[PDB]
Amino acid sequence: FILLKPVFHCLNEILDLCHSFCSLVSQNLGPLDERGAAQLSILVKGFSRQSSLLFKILS
Amino acid sequence: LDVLNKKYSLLDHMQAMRRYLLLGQGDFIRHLMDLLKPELVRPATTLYQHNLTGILETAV
Amino acid sequence: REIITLQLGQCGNQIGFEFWKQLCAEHGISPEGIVEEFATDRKDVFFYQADDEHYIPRAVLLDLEPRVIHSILNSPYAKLYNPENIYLGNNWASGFSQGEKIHEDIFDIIDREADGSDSLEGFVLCHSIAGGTGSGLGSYLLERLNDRYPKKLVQTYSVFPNQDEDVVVQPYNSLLTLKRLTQNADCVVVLDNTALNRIATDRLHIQNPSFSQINQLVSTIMSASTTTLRYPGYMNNDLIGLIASLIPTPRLHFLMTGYTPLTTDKTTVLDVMRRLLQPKNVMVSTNHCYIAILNIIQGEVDPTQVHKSLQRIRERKLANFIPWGPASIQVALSRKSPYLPSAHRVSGLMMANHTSISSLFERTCRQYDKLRKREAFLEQFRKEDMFKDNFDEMDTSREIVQQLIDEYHAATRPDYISWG
Amino acid sequence: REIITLQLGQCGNQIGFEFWKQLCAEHGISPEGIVEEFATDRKDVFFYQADDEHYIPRAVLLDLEPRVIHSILNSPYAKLYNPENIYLGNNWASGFSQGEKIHEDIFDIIDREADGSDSLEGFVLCHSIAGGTGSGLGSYLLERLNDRYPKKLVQTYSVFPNQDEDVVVQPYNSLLTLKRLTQNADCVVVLDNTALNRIATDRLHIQNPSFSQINQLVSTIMSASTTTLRYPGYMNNDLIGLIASLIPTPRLHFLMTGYTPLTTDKTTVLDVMRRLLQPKNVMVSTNHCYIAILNIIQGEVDPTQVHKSLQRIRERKLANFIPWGPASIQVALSRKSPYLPSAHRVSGLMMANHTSISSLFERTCRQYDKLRKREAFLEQFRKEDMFKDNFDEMDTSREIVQQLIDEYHAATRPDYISWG
Repeated sequence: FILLKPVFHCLNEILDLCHSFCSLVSQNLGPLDERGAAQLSILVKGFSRQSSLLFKILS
Repeated sequence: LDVLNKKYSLLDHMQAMRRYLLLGQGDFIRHLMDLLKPELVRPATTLYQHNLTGILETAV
Repeated sequence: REIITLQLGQCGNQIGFEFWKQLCAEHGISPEGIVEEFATDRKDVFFYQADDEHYIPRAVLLDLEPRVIHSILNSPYAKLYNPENIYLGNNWASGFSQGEKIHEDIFDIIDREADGSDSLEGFVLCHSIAGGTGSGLGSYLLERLNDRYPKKLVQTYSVFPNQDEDVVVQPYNSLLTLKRLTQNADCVVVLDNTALNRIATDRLHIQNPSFSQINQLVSTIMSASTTTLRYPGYMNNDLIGLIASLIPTPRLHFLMTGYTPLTTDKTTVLDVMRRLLQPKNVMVSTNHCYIAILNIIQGEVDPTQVHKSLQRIRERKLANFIPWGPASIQVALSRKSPYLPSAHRVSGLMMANHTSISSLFERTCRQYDKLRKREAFLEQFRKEDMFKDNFDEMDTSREIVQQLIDEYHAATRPDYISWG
Repeated sequence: REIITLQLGQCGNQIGFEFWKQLCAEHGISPEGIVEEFATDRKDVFFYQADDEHYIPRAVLLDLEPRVIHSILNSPYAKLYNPENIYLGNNWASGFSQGEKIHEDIFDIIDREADGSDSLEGFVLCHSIAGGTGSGLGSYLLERLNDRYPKKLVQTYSVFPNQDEDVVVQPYNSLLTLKRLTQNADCVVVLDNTALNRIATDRLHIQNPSFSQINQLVSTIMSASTTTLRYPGYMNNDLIGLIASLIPTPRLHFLMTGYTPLTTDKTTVLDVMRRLLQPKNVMVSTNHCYIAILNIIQGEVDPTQVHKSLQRIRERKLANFIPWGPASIQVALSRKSPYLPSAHRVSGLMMANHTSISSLFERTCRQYDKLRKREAFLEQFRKEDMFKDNFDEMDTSREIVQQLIDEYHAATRPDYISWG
């Protein structure tokens, strides 16, 4: 799916979301809020949003 | 006729359009319908081809 | 799906071994168990199938006081079978208590094989009615398996003892086994000793190796009756769809058999069917009428001629029953067996529900009542005392078969909407 | 990267020497250490690599009261290994204090080899649970290495003692070692004595050289479990990526093993996988269900057939867990080993997180509690007094394994969002 498709952009978006997620959890180390909750909430919503996109073609 | 019945199996298609489409096989299709009961009895808006293609592979 | 075979009693283990050798010869295997490279065949219903080219037959080798079973055990076929279920008087209560004490360990063996199996449709019993050591024990284990699996079917292939009476305890044993056969069993294939005896004395003039030829005849029957199950069928290739039509009510579930080649020591379906309605083709010997009739034909056949055939049987009116309800003679077809030469390439079988067997029941009902009036034939030992001190199970048995005779007679009448 | 092997205890040093000889035979070397000119191979992960054609195996030879280790020492392979880490009762506290006094000099030896090494991923312990002289000492040194390197992983290969109980102090020793195994160790490969014993008595009728054959079996397992690390892998060729999926929570980190050839005294991936889900392939003997399952296959294979295979396992539903969460059975592949002939060219292994081991834990939880009620089985000597005067470490151990059993039971339930 390296061929130009909507799925190809979608996987690129998956990767950028994951990369920002790694970037966030790096400095947090152990669970204690450093005001990380806002960005974390955006990310956990984004995962659900993109998870819905694989349900677009479910046949 | 000769190259068609050997190179594309024109006869085997006729063997399998009564056996399979028309339940002339009998066993395999009942076994299919037997696996297909709990899925099909559900309202079909919550079912999709990915489970059927999964249980089809599977008897066959 | 798959069906587990259970064998018990002396005659039952004999015909089971005969049936297994019959199917080893019928299918592409050698007597080592090793699958043969010489081959419509399925061996997955009665033989535990591995990759391993030794398809172990699903037969539970259970018996009481084994004597023929040892001679079965040392055989040039005994490399094909070894499922490890082998275990070590002629009264009903004695055999009943003897099966009663060991039922848990043999049921653990049953549970082992049921755990190894994935699917199950029925348990088929090799059995002899009032066989002495087999009976009592066989009825108790029947009660155990009927109790323990309520979602499953039970079938028996059992011969009814008929020597035209002398066993003084045979009406008691066969009577108690029959009560368990109606209320703890739901599919009964009934056969008579004397009809097969008369057919054997018709074809030959032997009396001594009679059990051998009877084994062969009944083995042909159990192969034919199961052929549509073992060979790839699409119309009642399940037991339940087969005996659905013949059982209109769960008290009346009894079958007699037919078979066209009888005494050989056009061939059209019209002719074999007109043959099969004759009572000399029936293996069980005031008009008593059928309730429902099913038949199977195995051969190399047309379908317009079966239409003319069953039309001919219709206009012949050579099957004159009048039960109460709109049933049929049911024509069904199975594959004729390849891989072995067989005579009578067109061969038919019938299973029906017939009220004539009530007369046979009434024979025992007479005989036991006479012996109950005399009371010297129960033999009255400690096994009989510990089984039932009052022998009120005899009275419960008697009233059960009494209700069965009433159900027979009401079923023959055009009113079976009328209950007692 | 590279992983340093540590070996301790009598059984542990035995299987370590067996593993090293297994890899000398597996790779292109001679028993002098001299590299062979006869050769997918890497020898850089477990052997200190020089130019010098003597690749010194990275094994720390530490032990308490050595007796088998001397017989290991004089060997026709002892020219291949000499890393100079050799050092000279059967209770937990005695061995614990004995390791406690000498921990600094042996840790200086560890620091020497860690200084010589450039990269490090883990420390793998050859260990025996409640092995007497090995236990106590092994738990203390485990605590030291776990304290001293917090950025590194710790794995153990240890056998759980199961002789179906008679050692009166074995629940205490194995219990205390288990508490250190959960809270000072993070990767535990669990194996049972009795399952390997039953497999060995299945293939042969021996009882005396049992440790030899058990050594061979477990050696095959530790080679297979590390093959994707030693042979050039690209999918979890690190330990952490391997056991990431099987550890959902850092309290539940326990693995049982599987292996398809068991008793030998199509071959498709469908068939070896359907084999491997059977509990007779598992080396550890109310339904307890898996949390997550990983498997590796080594052979000469397709990829459409593994798609059909794991699809078949799916439609079979022969792995019926229901933990709480959307995990998988994880199929992974490693290189089948060249340079030596091996039977079963298609060979599979599985590591999963299973709650059945809680039952085994509860056995000890029963046994120790009974002995704690009797109090004649702690043996109560000066080592036990100086280790803990109140024996409140026993209570801390008990409440830790108690919380572990609660974590097991909550993990099996569809609610593990519900904490205690």
